[PDB]
Amino acid sequence: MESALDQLKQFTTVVADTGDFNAIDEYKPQDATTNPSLILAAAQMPAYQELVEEAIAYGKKLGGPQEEQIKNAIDKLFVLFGAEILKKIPGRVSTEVDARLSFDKDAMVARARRLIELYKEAGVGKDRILIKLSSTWEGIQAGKELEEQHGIHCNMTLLFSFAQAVACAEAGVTLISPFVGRILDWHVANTDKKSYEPQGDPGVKSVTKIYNYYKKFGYKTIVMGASFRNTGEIKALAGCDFLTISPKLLGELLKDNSKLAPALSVKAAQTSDSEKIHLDEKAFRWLHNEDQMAVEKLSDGIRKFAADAIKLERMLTERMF
Amino acid sequence: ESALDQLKQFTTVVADTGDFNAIDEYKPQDATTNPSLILAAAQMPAYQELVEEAIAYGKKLGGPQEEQIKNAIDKLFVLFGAEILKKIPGRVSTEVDARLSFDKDAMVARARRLIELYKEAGVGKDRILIKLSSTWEGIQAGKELEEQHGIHCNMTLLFSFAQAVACAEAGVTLISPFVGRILDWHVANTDKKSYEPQGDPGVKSVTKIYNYYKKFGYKTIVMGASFRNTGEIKALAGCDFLTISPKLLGELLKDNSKLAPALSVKAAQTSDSEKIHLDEKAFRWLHNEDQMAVEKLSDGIRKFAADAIKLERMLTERMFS
Ligand SMILES: O=S([O-])[O-]
Ligand SMILES: O=S([O-])[O-]
Repeated sequence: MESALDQLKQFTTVVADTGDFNAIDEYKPQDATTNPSLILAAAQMPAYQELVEEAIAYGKKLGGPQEEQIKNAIDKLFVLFGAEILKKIPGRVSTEVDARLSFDKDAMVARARRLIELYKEAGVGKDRILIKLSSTWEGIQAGKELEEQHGIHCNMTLLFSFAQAVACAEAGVTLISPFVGRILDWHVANTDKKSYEPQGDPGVKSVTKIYNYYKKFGYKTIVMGASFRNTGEIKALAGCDFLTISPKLLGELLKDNSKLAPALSVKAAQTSDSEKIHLDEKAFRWLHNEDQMAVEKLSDGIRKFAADAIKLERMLTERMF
Repeated sequence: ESALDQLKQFTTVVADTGDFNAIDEYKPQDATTNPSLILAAAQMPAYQELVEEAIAYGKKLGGPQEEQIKNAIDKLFVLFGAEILKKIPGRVSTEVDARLSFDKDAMVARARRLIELYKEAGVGKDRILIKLSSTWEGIQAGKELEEQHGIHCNMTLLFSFAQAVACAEAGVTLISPFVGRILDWHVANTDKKSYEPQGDPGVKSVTKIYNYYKKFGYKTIVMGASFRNTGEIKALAGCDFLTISPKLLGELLKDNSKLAPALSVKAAQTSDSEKIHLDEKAFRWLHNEDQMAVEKLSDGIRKFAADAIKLERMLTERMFS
């Protein structure tokens, strides 16, 4: 008698969505993911103050104006959590670039390369890292550049529209994190339907559509559903390549013993009604704009993560100067 | 003396409509049309002669249906524009298909085609303002049209300060910052459902833009557009131009309350702000910081595209079996 979590692993690679690395091992995941918000929350926990202190000391030691010291400390902090996480898992860890760079391709490429150098400085090879980038047109092209010119593997996040998914596939990025929960959020707030059956959940439908397109046309980019509101959405996506889940929902799955069966499959994808398209910049911007939810959620997701960066740098600034 | 006549002493009045048979009633200087107003006008019995002419025009040019329908809709836009000019002493704004909002080159070309059609109808480009969505691409399209072809543009769907700055640096002839749709967003997204004139978020937006423009000496004409009540309009007295619907113009004519200008070049000199420059990436970032603007620009584009599609359908149904 296996838990829903153990069954899910038979059809999908499980990933833990958190910076709270002490809570990861209980769920024995393959990979783990962090983001500006998760790092901010973890950096505020007593259990991880030594990391914050080490980040602060690193920035101070290198010296320079506040801007320089803060950049060194916050990037070092992101890397320290990443390194501790890698010690708890056999796979990769995702680390996100400051969201304030989302519309600056060259800055994201540089920041991504910088994070990789810091990991190396910490004794971690790039093969165990996934750099997360906002899926704006600039972010996707940054990903294509990182992959093709530097062998730096990326995780394209805040992916809501089909246009973003297509752009990422064409970019040849290592992995994508199409959101589920925030899509449900939008529909509940912007439509008369406040509740859905698992397979009818708009976020579930989005990942399903993206998964089928990718598998049908043979794109190698890994599909990892992300952001969940309930276990129903997660179960409805079993069969998906990867799924990153919060410790809370992972706990629910570990306690649940009902039977699970995959809803997604490569074979079912090959017979789907997907139609291959190609998007240059202007085609992408138009198609993305046709998806109101995606426009608003990508935009808000960027503002929120930037706010988490600002808040984290403030917390550091008040302890460094 | 009516509020309308008082307003004219501080601001140049513009009529927002395609219903030219009565567009000289409030003696406006300029006139503005958009995909929605043309669609509405084209369905009016009084203007069927123009529609039939547009239809006959597209057919004579030949080519596939898609080409005849395009030449017909463009001919129609120009036909209305030409009729409006016979009734007013100023300019008339004609908008480019919103479906081209992210295609700089296509907007430039379509604008040149419209100017060519006007020339055929015996209208010089001096009587014309080509309306373009204020996306980065639309703004650069306006810049190219002004500098390379001497074609004057009216940048519309302008919601954020970032768009305003971008238009100013592009040196476009005129901008149409919105007021009413900004109120709409705040009413729907905040707890405050009513605002006194100077507190109206749409009024504040145009005020910020006007003061910035006049303070730093930009020549771009500021024309407040989109109004929900006369309170917003009066609160912007002093603005270079104001385009108002025939309905609200009637209300101003019937209103006999005393009006005082709220905006002036002199006062703008002491307004609080620093001059900034925006390259593409800086623009995209600053624009994204304005949630209301991101959402309204995006939706405004979808809405006008929907109007173009509905107008094309109406024509195809009358041009082909
Ligand atoms: O990413 S949170 O919205 O699930
Ligand atoms: O443009 S209409 O929403 O005032």
